[PDB]
Formats: sequence, C-alpha cells, structure tokens
Amino acid sequence: MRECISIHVGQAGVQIGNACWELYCLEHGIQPDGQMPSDKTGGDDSFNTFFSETGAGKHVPRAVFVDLEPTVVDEVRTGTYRQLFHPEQLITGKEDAANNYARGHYTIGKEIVDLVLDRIRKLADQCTGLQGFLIFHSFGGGTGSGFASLLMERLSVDYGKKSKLEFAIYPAPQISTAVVEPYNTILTTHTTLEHSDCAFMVDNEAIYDICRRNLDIERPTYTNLNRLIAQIVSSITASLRFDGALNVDLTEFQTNLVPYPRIHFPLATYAPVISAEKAYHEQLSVAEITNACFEPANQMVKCDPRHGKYMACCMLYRGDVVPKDVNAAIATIKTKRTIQFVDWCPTGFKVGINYQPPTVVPGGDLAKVQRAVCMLSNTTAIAEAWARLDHKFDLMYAKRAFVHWYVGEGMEEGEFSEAREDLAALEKDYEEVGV
Amino acid sequence: MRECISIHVGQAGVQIGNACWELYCLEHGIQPDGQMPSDKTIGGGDDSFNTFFSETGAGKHVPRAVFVDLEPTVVDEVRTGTYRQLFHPEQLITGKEDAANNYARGHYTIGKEIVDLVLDRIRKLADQCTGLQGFLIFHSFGGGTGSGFASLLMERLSVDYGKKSKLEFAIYPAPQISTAVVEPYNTILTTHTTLEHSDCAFMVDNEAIYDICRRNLDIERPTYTNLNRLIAQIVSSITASLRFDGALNVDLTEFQTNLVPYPRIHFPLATYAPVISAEKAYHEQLSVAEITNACFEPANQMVKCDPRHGKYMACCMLYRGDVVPKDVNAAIATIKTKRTIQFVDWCPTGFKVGINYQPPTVVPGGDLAKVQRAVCMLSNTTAIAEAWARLDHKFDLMYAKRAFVHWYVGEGMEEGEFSEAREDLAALEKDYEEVGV
Amino acid sequence: AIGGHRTSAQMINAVVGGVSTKGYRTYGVPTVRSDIAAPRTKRISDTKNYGDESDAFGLINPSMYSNKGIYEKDFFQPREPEQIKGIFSDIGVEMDPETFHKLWSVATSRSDQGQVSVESFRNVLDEVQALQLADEAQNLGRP
Amino acid sequence: RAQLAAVKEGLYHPSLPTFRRMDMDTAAHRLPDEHCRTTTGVGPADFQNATATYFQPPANTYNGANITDTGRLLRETMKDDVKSLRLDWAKAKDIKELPQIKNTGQLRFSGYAVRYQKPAISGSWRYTQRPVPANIYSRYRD
Amino acid sequence: AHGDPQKWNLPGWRIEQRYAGNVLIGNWSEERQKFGRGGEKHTSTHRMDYLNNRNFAP
Amino acid sequence: IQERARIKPRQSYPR
Amino acid sequence: MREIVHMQAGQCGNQIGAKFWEVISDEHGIDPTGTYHGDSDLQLERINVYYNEATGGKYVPRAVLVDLEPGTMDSVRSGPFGQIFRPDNFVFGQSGAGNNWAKGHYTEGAELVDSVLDVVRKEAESCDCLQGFQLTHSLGGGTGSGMGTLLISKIREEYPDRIMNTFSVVPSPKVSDTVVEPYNATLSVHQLVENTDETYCIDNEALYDICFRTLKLTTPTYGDLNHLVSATMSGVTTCLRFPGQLNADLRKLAVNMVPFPRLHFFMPGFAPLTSRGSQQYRALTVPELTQQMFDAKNMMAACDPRHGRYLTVAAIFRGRMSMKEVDEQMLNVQNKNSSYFVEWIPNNVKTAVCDIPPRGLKMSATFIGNSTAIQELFKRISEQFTAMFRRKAFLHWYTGEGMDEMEFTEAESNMNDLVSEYQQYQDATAE
Amino acid sequence: VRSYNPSVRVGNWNEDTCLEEDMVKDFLEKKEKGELLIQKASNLRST
Ligand SMILES: Nc1nc2c(ncn2[C@@H]2O[C@H](COP(=O)(O)OP(=O)(O)OP(=O)(O)O)[C@@H](O)[C@H]2O)c(=O)[nH]1
Ligand SMILES: Nc1nc2c(ncn2[C@@H]2O[C@H](COP(=O)(O)OP(=O)(O)OP(=O)(O)O)[C@@H](O)[C@H]2O)c(=O)[nH]1
Ligand SMILES: Nc1nc2c(ncn2[C@@H]2O[C@H](COP(=O)(O)OP(=O)(O)O)[C@@H](O)[C@H]2O)c(=O)[nH]1
Ligand SMILES: [Mg+2]
Ligand SMILES: [Mg+2]
Repeated sequence: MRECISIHVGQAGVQIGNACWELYCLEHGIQPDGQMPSDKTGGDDSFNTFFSETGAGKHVPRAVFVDLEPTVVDEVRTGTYRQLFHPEQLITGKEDAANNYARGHYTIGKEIVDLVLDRIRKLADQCTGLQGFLIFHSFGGGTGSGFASLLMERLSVDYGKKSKLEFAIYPAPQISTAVVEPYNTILTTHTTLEHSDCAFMVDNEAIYDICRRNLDIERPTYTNLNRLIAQIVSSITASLRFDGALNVDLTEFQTNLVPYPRIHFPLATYAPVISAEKAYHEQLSVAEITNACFEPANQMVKCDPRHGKYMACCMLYRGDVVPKDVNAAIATIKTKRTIQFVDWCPTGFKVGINYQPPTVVPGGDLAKVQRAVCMLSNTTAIAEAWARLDHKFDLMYAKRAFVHWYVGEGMEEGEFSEAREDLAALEKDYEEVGV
Repeated sequence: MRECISIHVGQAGVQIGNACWELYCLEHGIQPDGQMPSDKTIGGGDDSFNTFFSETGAGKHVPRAVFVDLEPTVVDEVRTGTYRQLFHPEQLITGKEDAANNYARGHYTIGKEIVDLVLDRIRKLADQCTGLQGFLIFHSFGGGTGSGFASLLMERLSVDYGKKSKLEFAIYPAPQISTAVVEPYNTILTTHTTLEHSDCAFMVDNEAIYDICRRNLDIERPTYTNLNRLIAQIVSSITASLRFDGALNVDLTEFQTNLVPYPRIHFPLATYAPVISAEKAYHEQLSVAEITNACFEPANQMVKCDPRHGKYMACCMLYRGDVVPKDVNAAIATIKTKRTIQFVDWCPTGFKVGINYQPPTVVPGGDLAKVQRAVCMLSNTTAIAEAWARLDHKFDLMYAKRAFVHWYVGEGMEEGEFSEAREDLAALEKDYEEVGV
Repeated sequence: AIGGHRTSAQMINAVVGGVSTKGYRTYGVPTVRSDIAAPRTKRISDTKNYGDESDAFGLINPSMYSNKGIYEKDFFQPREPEQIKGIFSDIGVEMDPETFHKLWSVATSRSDQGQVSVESFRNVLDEVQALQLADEAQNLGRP
Repeated sequence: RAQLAAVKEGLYHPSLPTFRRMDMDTAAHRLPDEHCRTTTGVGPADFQNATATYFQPPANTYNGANITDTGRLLRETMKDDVKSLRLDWAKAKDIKELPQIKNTGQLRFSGYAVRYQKPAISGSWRYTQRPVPANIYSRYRD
Repeated sequence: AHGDPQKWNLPGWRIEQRYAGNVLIGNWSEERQKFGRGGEKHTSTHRMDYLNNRNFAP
Repeated sequence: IQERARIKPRQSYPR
Repeated sequence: MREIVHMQAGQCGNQIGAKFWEVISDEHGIDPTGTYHGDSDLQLERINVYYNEATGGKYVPRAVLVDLEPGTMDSVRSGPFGQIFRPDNFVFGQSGAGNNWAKGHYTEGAELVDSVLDVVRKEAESCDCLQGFQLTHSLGGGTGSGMGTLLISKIREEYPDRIMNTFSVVPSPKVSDTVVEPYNATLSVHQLVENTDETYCIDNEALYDICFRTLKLTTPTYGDLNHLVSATMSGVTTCLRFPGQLNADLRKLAVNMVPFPRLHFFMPGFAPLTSRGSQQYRALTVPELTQQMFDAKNMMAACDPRHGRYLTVAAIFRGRMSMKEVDEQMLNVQNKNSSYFVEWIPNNVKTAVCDIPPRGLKMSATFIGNSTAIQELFKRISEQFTAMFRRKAFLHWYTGEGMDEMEFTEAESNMNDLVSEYQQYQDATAE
Repeated sequence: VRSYNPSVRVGNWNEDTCLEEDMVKDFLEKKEKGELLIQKASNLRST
C-alpha cells in the first residue's frame, strides 16, 4: 500500500542515493539486475515503499536521479548498478550549474525541470498509496541550491498535501568546499522554507568527528559518510515497510516534529555507530543507546544542544527492542537535568519501534548490531548555526564580492537582501519561540 | 418430453454457448466427449439428459444445439477445442465470409444462402425431438450475423414452426460502452424485426456485468469468459426447473404466462444473486431474505437501467438449492412492505415463485463460489424504456447526417427501413409509457 | 598508473550473492537472555529475564501444568532413559523394552546431542500413534 | 494455478495473501487467472487438511446431547460399548504432514489417550508466534 | 510532430559529430544495447479458459 | 498451546 | 479461408513488401527455405490467408512483385526471405517509369499491365474465398504512383465487390526527395479517391519522428522505416488468421471507419513502442497502450491529428487483456479529448481484441484513424501542385508521353473537392 | 433476524431440542428392535 518516491539532486544527492539504494537492495534482497536472488523470492512484500515490479520480476526503484553535470550520472550508468535504475529516470543535463544558484535556478533549471516533473508525475500515477517525497539534496551550491528549490516550487504547486521531506547536507562552521556556499545556502533556504515540509540537516564535519571518535576509521572519505546517511534514511523509513510496535507514517512523522510552520529544520542522529572491535566489548542495551543519542559528541550536525532547548524529539527504535526499557530510558532522559526541554512542550517524545533488525553492509565499517536508534531532534541550537551563515552572508555581501556572476545571470540583485531579511526574521522567530 | 433447442447465432452467441454447455456438462456429469463416467452413473433419476441432450444409441450424449456464425474462426475454435467430440460435427454450421456488422449483409446478401441449411438442421433436430418446448436463441444486438441473420432466422422459424416458445438471450449495448460504430443502426433494425416475431426476450448488458464483477466478485479486470460464466449461470437458473425436481417447478409456458402482461412487453430484467466470491462468501449466512434483497437492490440489475425510475410489472423469482417456500414468502412479504419497490396498480399480486432443489454447480476455473442457495430475478419493469430511448437518441444523432447508410443501401435494403424501424421503436416507447401510467 | 583505475565510486561493492554476511556475529545482548546461564535460584534482585517466566497469557491464563508446579524446565530437562521409562510406566503406557528402545532411537535421531526430554518423547509418541491411526484409516473404511 | 472456486470449500485459507499481493496484482493489471485474490496454488487436499483436529466433524451434530434424559441414557448405556469402536483419523494418503518413520508396524504401545491437537501443532516448539495451520502449511510445503 | 520548429534542435534531426560507441557524447546508453525478442509462449483464450475437467463428480 | 483446566459446570441442584 | 492477395508496386512498394513478407513469415514461423519451423497449431491453422501449398510442405506467398525495371526486385530476391517468392510472380519491365505518372500510367506501364493482370488472375483463381487485394505503392514515384493505380482500376473493374485496400507512401511536408512529387501525388490521389476501398497514407517523415522520439535509434534507415510499416500491415489483418476474442476483418473495418465513400484516407499507428533500453522496464498495460496510440507523436501520417477531428477510430488490440479495461480506457480517452471527436457519431471508436500478439511481445495494438486532419496533406500537395503548374514547369514529358492539361486540372479540382468534403466535417455542428 | 444453531439458546431452541429428542428416541427404538436400513443392509452383506 505504502510508497514514497526519492528524488536525488546534485552530485552529493546522486552519490548519497547510490549508497542509499545499495543498502536498500541489500536489505530487501534484490540483485543489481532486479531479480530475486537464487529464485528464493515466504511471500516477502516489504519493498513497495521503494521498488515497483514491471513484469518479469524486475524490481525497478522509485528514484529520480537528476543533475546538470553528466559526470556522476554517467558513473551511475556505467557502474555496477546500471541494470537496476530506469534510464529515463536517470536524468542529466549538459552544462553544470557550477556552484551558482542563479544559473541552477533560472538558466539551466528551466530546461530540464519539465522533464523531471513529468517523470515524477509518471511515478506518482504508477503508485497508488503515495506517502511523500524524500528529496536527498545538498544546500552546497549550484544544482542542489537552485534546481532543488525549483523542484520544491514546481512540486508544491502541483501535489500540495503530500509530505515533502528534504534531506540536506548542511555546510560546516569551518569546513566548507565552495566559497560562494553561504550565498547559495541562504538563497536556497529562503526559497525552500515556504514550500518544504521537514528539512533534515546533516553536516559533513560532524560525521567526520563521529567516524573518528567511534568506528575505527582514521581516513573517512565520502563513501563511509554516504553509507551512514543510508543507515539514517533506512532507520527513518523502516516503519513504512516493516511491521511491529508503534509505526510512524510520513504524516505522523512530519506533523510531530514541526511545531510552527517557520521551524521545520530538525537534526538526525543515529547512535549505535560502533564497529566490531568496540562492539565486542560492550552490551548495547536500550537505555544506554538512548542516552548515547543525546551526547554533544555524538551528533551529526556541528552544533551542541547545550546552547538551546529541545522542542520535539523522535525516537525511532529498530530491532530487538521492547517498549518497557524504552519507557524507562525516556523517563530517565527527561529527569536528567542537563537536557533542558522547552517550557511550552511538556510531552515531546514521538516514539516509534520497528521489529526489523538493521542490515549490515558487507565489506562496510559498522557492525551487526541488534538495535538501532534514530534521534530526530528539534533543538533551538540550530539558531547559532543559522546566525553564523548570516554572518558569512553579511561579510561577503558587505563589499559586494561574488555578486557580479549573479548579476550577469538573469537574476535581480535585491533578493539577496530579501533572503537575508527572511533569514533574520527566521532567527528572530527562533529567539522568540525559544524563550 | 420437455426438450429445448438452443440456437447460438453470432460470435457472442457461440461463446455464450461454449460457457453454457460447459456448465450443462458439468452439472449433469457429462465428460467432454459425450460419455458418462460409466462407474458412478449407476445412480438413476435426474431426467435432465432427456431434456437438454439426446442419446446416440450406445452411450454418447450429443446436445440439442445449433452453432451458426458467418465467419469460421470462433466456430473453428469450438471444433478444435476441448468440446470437439461432444458436438455433432455438422451442427457447428459456418459460412465463408462474415456479415461484418452489417444488418443488410446479414439479412439480404449472406443470410439467404445458408439459412436453408440452418433450417434443414433445425428441422432434423426437431424431428429427433418429440415434445419441443421451444427454441433459445443466443445472440448479440451489436450487428452482423447476430442481427441480420438472427432476425431472418427468427422470421423463418416463426413462419415455419409457429406457436413455440422463442426465448431470446440478446446482448444489448451499454449507454456508454460499445465495440462498434454502426451498432445503433443494427440494434434498431434488429429490434424492429424481433419485436413482433418473438416471445420473452432477456437483454444483458456488458457494462452492467462489468459493474457486478468489479463490485461483488472483486474482479477489477474481467473478461468475456467471466461474462459468459455469469450469463450461463442465469440460463441454467432459468432452465433448472425443466431438468431437476423442485418444490415449485416453473417451465417456459408458466414462465411466459406469468411474466408477459401484453404481447409487446416481453422484455424482462435479469439479475442473479448471490454473486459474491470465495473469500468473502463463507463468512456470511446466505439467507433467503438477504439474497432476495440482493436481487431487489437496483445496483445488482444486470441491464444498466434503474428500476427506481419506473414501476415493476411482475417478478419471477427462481430459487435454487435448499430453499423453503416458508422463508421465501417471508422475504416476499418484506419486499412488499418495503415501499421503495413500486408495483403497477393493476397487478396486486405480482410474484411467480419457482423453487428447485438443485444448487448451482461451481465451475472449476470460475469466479463464483460454491453456494447452497441462489435465486434468479426475472422481473418485468417499465425502466427498459430508458435504454430504448438512449438507443433512439444515438440513432437519431447518427441518422440526421445520413452516415454509414450507403453500405445498407448497396447491400440490399433501402433507406425507408430505418424510418420504419425508428417508428416501431417510438411506438414501443409510447406503449410502455401507457402501461407504466 | 602505479595503482589501478578505481574511480572511488566503485568502493560501493556489496550486492546480494556476494560475501553473504548471514551467520557472522550479532553484537549486543538480547532482551530474553537465552544464551547465558539460567538461575536455579534467582536472586531477589537481578531482573534479567533469563528465558524463564512467561507471557501474560501464561500468567493470567496458566495451564494446569504450570499450576501446582511443573514449569517448562521439567519438560526439556535432558533426562535419563530409565527415568523416562519409569515415568511413562507409572503413567501406564506399558511398552516392552524393544519398543521403548526403538522410540528412544527415533527420539535421539530427531534431537541432537542425545538428550531426549520427556516432551520430545511425548511428541514422538504422538507421531507414532497418529501414524498407526492413519494407517488404520488407510487400510480400513470410514466408521 | 487453480482458482479458489475449485479448491476452497471452507472458511479457512492456508495461503492468505495478507493485503499486499493484491496491490501487486492490481498495479501489474493481472487478469483473474494470475491474481492472488482469485487464484492460488494450494490444492484441494490441503484445504481439507487445513483443519487442526485430525478428527472428523459429524456433519449435523447432536444439538442437546447433555441436557435431555435421552442424552443421559445414551451417555450411561453405551459408555462401555463404544471403547471397542475406532476413530476416523483422516486419510494417510491425504496427510503429507506426519514425519516418515520407517518401521511403524511392529512397534506398539498399549495405554495412551489420543490428544485432540495435531502432533505437528504440539511439536511446534522444535522449529525455531502462536502456531496455526497457516504456519503449518507454509512450513511443510515450498 | 508535424511542423514543430524545435525538432531541428532536438537531438534527432541535428548535425552532430558522431564519436565511437564507448564515448559518452550522444545516445550511447541506447546504442550500447540491442532490441529485445523475449519469447513468451501464447495460446488462445478458448484453449486455456475452457479446460477438460477430469472426474469432477457433481 | 498446552491445554487448560476444564470449565466446571457448577452442578447446584442434582437429582 | 478469406484470402488476401498482396501486390507490391514500385521500389518502395517492393522494399516494404519484402519486410512485410519477412514479418508475417516469422510471425507464423517459416524459414527462408519455405518450410514450417514452428511450435503451435494456431500458427499453421490459417496459413491459407497469405500462403499457398506446395508438394513438400513449402508455403509460397500469395504476392506479386511489380516494377518497370529489374533492380530493387533482384535486391529483394537476393536478400533474406527472397527465395520464398515464386519465380513466376516476378513480373518486371524493360525501361522503368522514370518516376513519371505518364510513363507509368499510359505509355510504358500499360504494356506490362496485361502480364500483371494475368499473374494476378491466376493467383486470384487459385483462392477459395478471396476477401481482398492489398497494394503497397509509392505516391510520388512512377511505377507505384501510375501503374499501381492502373492495377487498382483494372482489378476494381474485374472484381467490383471485394476489399481493395492500399497502404501507400504519401509525400512528406518537409525533406523533398523528388521534384515531381506534386504531380505524381495529385494524379494518383485522383484515382485513389474513387477506385480504392481504404487508403492508409504512411509518411517517411512521421516514421523518422517516431524512430527519433519514441525509439531513439539514432540512424534508423529504410529497413527500420519499413519494419514499422510491416508491423502495422500485419496488425490490420490479424483477425483473419489468428483466432480469439471479438474479431474484425477488413470489411468490418471499412464499415466501421468510413461513413461516406470518399472518406477512406486513414492515419495508421502501431503503438507498443519501447526504446532500446526500456524494453525490460516498460510494463505493458492496456492504459499505456491506449495512451501511446492516442498520443499525436505515434501517427505514421505526418499530418498533426489534433488540428482537426477523429471522425472514426479503430483499436485492433492483440494479446490477452481485459475487455472492461479496453472499453473503459477507450471511453475515457473520448471523454478526455471530446474536443477532438465529432459529436454526430456517438462512440465512434471500434474495439477488436485478438488473442495472439506478434512473437516476442505480450501485448500489442494497431491504431487506424479516419480523421479530418488528413486534409492538410492534400492542401499542401495542392499548394505545391499549383506552384509548379502556374508556370507549367516539368510538364513536357507528361505532354510528350500523351496527356492533356485538362486531366491535370480535373485532378487538382477533385483533390480540392476532397479537401472541401473533409473541411465540411472539420467543424460541423449537430443541431 | 439472524438464525443460529439450536445448541445456541437464542430462538426456537426449546422445542427444536424437543423435536430432535423425539427423532432420536424413534431412531434408538428402531436401532434396538432392528428395523434400521443400515443394519438390514449390513446383515445382507455379511450373510
Ligand atoms: N555527504 C556527502 N556530501 C557531499 C558529497 N559530495 C559532495 N558533497 C557536498 O556537496 C557540497 C557541494 O555540492 P555538490 O554536490 O558537490 O554540487 P552539486 O549539488 O552537484 O551542484 P553543482 O556544484 O552545480 O555541481 C560540498 O561542499 C560537499 O560537502 C557526498 O558524496 N556525500
Ligand atoms: N456478453 C458477451 N458479449 C459478447 C461476447 N462476445 C461478443 N459479445 C458482444 O458482441 C458484440 C460485437 O458484435 P458481434 O456479436 O461479435 O458480431 P458478430 O456476431 O460476430 O457478427 P459480425 O459482426 O458479422 O461478425 C459486442 O457488443 C459484445 O457485447 C461475449 O463473449 N460475451
Ligand atoms: N519508407 C520507405 N520509403 C521508401 C523506401 N524506398 C523508397 N522510399 C520512398 O519512395 C519515394 C520514391 O518513390 P519511388 O521509389 O521512385 O517510386 P517508384 O518509381 O514507383 O519505384 C521516396 O520519396 C522515398 O522516400 C523504403 O525502403 N522505405
Ligand atoms: Mg556537482
Ligand atoms: Mg464475427
């Protein structure tokens, strides 16, 4: 019954979705040529959230890989998963947006946005019980800033009431690749804040820190990080496909974490994250893995929750977990005084539990853990993370650096200041609600 | 004896005949070569073989059916299928070229070279017969062999035999669904002929059987095979009293004298219940009252005309299985005290009940569940005028511009027969309006 | 080049039909501690759920096996062969040692590492009786 | 394979699709010869063996049987005249469920009461939810 | 597409330097494969909707 | 699965 | 046993006839030797529709191979499925028409017409029922355009009761490919409107557009152009030779498509059409097949169908499918695009479902559309004709082979009458 | 409206049980005095 369509925008989105769909094929038991392995195929039907079935047992994914450079989509089309994805869902352009929000939103977007919207419409007509859209983009620059926001506009004008969860790779306070990245992040959050539903923030430096503290990896590249967000999204939408205790839908998932329409930016962490060597000398019980999700040195976004208050928390337990020590852990978390919950939210724990144990990637880095917790926090500690990029925007736009590219592109100058005023209003909203 | 001869004309007729004779062979225990099992046939009784089949002397049981179509594909499918040794291999009469949904081609050009052969075969079947109750003509109104050749065959049968029960099972077009363009022309032309040359005429509707299959049988994507299953079930429910013993047996003569108030109103409404399937079939009780309510539900009508917008004339209720007249009259009392069903004022008592002991036989490779109780509605209603008037609207829209008339002109009949047929159906409207008021 | 030509998107390798991480190791402790030792005398403390106790069905609506004693331990304790013979002779099954040894051999073929508990012997005794009655209904009619 | 109208004669179904194969059929636009809701691959004997008794219901049952004086007299008189009569323990051909024990013919035990539950129901502990004949058919097949 | 003056700027009906099949420039994703002839066996509806029901005691 | 105790019918007035 | 006699006239006619006789050879299952390497009896149940019988089980096609010069005839003899044709059915001329309607219809074509009609009459009297004659030819040429129309007129005079259907390659709006295309198009349409029962009017530019957009295919070439034509040709006569559900032959089709005798110019379409990478992912469903037929991109006639009406429509489905699904889909397409349909014909879409689709495919369909948008082709050809005729260019060979300008003028006038007759129902009302 | 088994004490169960008791009394009378058709046929087959 349950379906959800995944749209992957940008190079980061396509790579993170490659690592996502590898884990999904591993979890549901689907070969790269779409067939069930060793003709086993008792009556497992837990792939409908992510796989169709055309006629010959050929389970295609419900994914639209979009991009404007041919490079990473061509890597997908020549790689080991070339026999899984649909070739007209693997949509690519010819000229890359090149870290330019203006070029990715006004020049190259409105040439391919019609085709990708038509493909999303075809997938929506193919499915019958659609729950929402999981959009795996990155703030970054170029396609993930302009084309993703264009997708939000041209998707919310058509669908509407469908949930539109938005995974975004938020730029770190100090580690950042692009230089025009503060410009692109401000210009994409200003245009996605109104049309989005629930925008989950994930940060590369915090994933680097958790991979260096935990695991055993001294040299973590993007492969391990993207596998970690793959585990994140699997722990998110395990309840759609697997049964058990309290199950969260897209609508139950999204109407609990969003108090006000302005504040829709939660944080996603996952804290059994230890490898086999460390997992051998521990027992991973529900109470202490729940306590591990609230540590400042365990988060997947570089902002400590000490300087803020928790609005809402979603506890997504997975595996051999009972709702008794879940109650004990949540009560002792609430009675621990270091965590400060906001005063207008006495009850703030949306708990869902799934029976399916997490699947391990062969040749990976995580271990075969019995349990999993996905912590979806909504602290006001992201206010300083927004304010630091407002500071970057003010410093860059004070002397009008890097604005002549946006001026030469078909874009008007003043909506830089309009977006800056919108972000100032958003930070003022955070400061107003957090008291 | 009460033998009946089936005449399946047209592709729809011969496919419905395939389903109907499968149902008959299965419910009388005849293998698909005319032979009994020869080890479980020691049990006597059930004088039904003598009614619908016939001896070949030794042990083979050939049916009393004539399969005619002007094109030899579906009849050749019958001749090369599993029911090949069952039929006498000259009652599967076929022509050389079809009428190609043309009433003129079926009634003037191609029919008058094979109609002598088909009456020769009908004559030999009737001479084999002893006490012929009548003919059962299975055809579609859509056009061609099922319209022109069927109408001329019924003309010749009414001229030759006379005073015999010529029951019709005709496939009527839907209000919106049709598989042809000159189908309104063919329907008007065949109804003009079949109005005055036939007794009681049931008209099934493909869209209505689609609605039944999509609602009750939960078949979202049904086929003509399943439609023929349901139509064959209706035919078996009609003819079960001529075959199996029952508490109250209603044959064709009682049937016509109870359902036909005036000689031009021989157009009843067919409905079969229960039509629920397997999984949602054995969680219920299947009571006589609830199956009677299922028949009297307007959505269960298998014609696509609402009986609420009209008035009933006479309902013939054919129950099958372990059904008792006790709760049959209880259910009839509940229907009569229910005010939604309106009967006409000049018919105070309007129910003809026929109870047969034999339950319906479930067909393997079928969609109907094995129930112990069933009932067939054969009510006569003034609501068929809506379907006739829709047909006249389509005919007027097409005939205003004189489209497709040149085939009919060049293959026989002139342009005046269209006007004559339209006037005949308008008179039928006017008469139905009088009988309703 | 000195190295290969892997473009580092080929590091995503794990597909079904390869490596097959089915039976490696499952880190962590289960909720029902069915792997560690079971207490003959449980502590006053130490709420650990060692595989003893039951569900709410077994506590609210207990079998009268569980009433007045005998819990599931006494049915899957490994047991002695002469002890099982004495138990079932006291019940009054009345089999000779040839049939008892045949049933014991079948039971120890079904159950690994010898053992054969009283529940396993009862199950194989049910299988044999059902086979005999099915053979009687096979070679005879329907009375 | 075979549609339910030819094989299903009881309320119980050992191979129920559980609400999800029906969407596969409707989304793949399957005709009612490949649909799971209408067609299965169970078989006619498995529907008969889907009961959990290994006994036979007596068609129409003696309704009172305990509340009438006739019930008490037929309890009292033929109490000692029915022990010689046997029970109807299904069909050995039809049951493809009992384990294969080779000898089965010269080994006899005298004093035992036949348990009402099926021995496969009773021995569900050795195959590691409450065991039902749906689980039994899904385990002793495919 | 009848007239449609963009069809001379769609990748069909354009002059283009055609590289080899292993170069990712044009329609390589389709020109690296072949057309399909999947042989699923078919019969008529009468030969497998009307079947010989063996035994079938009524 | 193992069988429970019988339902005692409370024979109050015997004969 | 309703026989169809194939006639392929001209270079394009022969080159599409060879592909057709390959397609319906490996549809029934027939090696290029001539025997039967098949599996089912439904294949060699109705082989007599297109094939005769020889001594050793060889199946000779019931076709004739008409051209005024050996050439493409020997090419299709030398290629695969070229040794299957009977050598007697290989009539060829001496000089060639030189893409001239005058040389094809009056001077050089007329001498070979005796031999072609002798061969055709022999093949016709070798039949038993003889439903029809089908002809593939080359409007814009000289052998298919003129001598093909001679064959049409002579066989219509000989048998004025059977089906006479012409498949026809009409001129394209763009491209070019021949300068005397307006003359050879007008002077052939002038007899196609009167002496044929239905004309299909396939277009090379439309087949190019189909190959580029729907099938990718890069460089399609004439073989892939001919193969879609052959697929449509095998689709339109499916029910004659393969049994199944509700059927329709060519007489049934003609009655349900043409309301008036001078309205038999169709727009064909074959619409299971997957790309080379979407053959394993496209779920063949009846709604998607209906969408691919009724999409304007899949018309094999280059005229845009939504600039007009859809006077009558045929379905011709093949494969096991639900009749409720077919009828709801083709009622739904009418209720959606009710603007592109004439109001005075209620439900002008015929459905006809056969059981056996082409081999290697599970479901298929063959669109046939009698539409008011076919007047665009005649209007454009008339514009080109009058542009060439107001200064009498390229007319001296037509005059010198023996032809007056009055039949040029009356051909243009008759084409304008056909244009006005289609324009009458282009925007007609009801009441 | 709905009908149950006569073992269920909902409707006409008292005199349904009385009628079943009378039929069972008659059946046991024929069983004890040996006019049952089953016993006659079995004696015929045995002798
Ligand atoms: N987690 C994760 N982040 C990535 C990955 N690849 C790129 N990024 C982030 O994406 C940011 C830049 O956006 P890109 O994805 O590289 O660019 P784009 O979205 O394709 O848009 P263009 O710049 O126009 O090509 C970088 O700062 C990275 O932090 C990846 O594989 N995993
Ligand atoms: N109920 C039902 N109707 C059918 C079936 N087959 C065909 N029809 C009806 O037949 C009509 C089509 O015209 P046909 O009856 O096939 O015409 P024909 O009898 O073959 O005569 P010709 O047109 O000359 O070939 C449709 O409107 C269908 O409703 C069937 O199997 N069941
Ligand atoms: N579709 C298709 N068209 C062709 C083929 N060969 C030639 N043509 C067309 O036929 C036209 C010329 O007709 P022509 O061969 O001179 O006719 P002929 O003189 O009677 O042989 C050109 O416009 C071509 O587009 C072919 O193999 N396939
Ligand atoms: Mg990029
Ligand atoms: Mg026909």
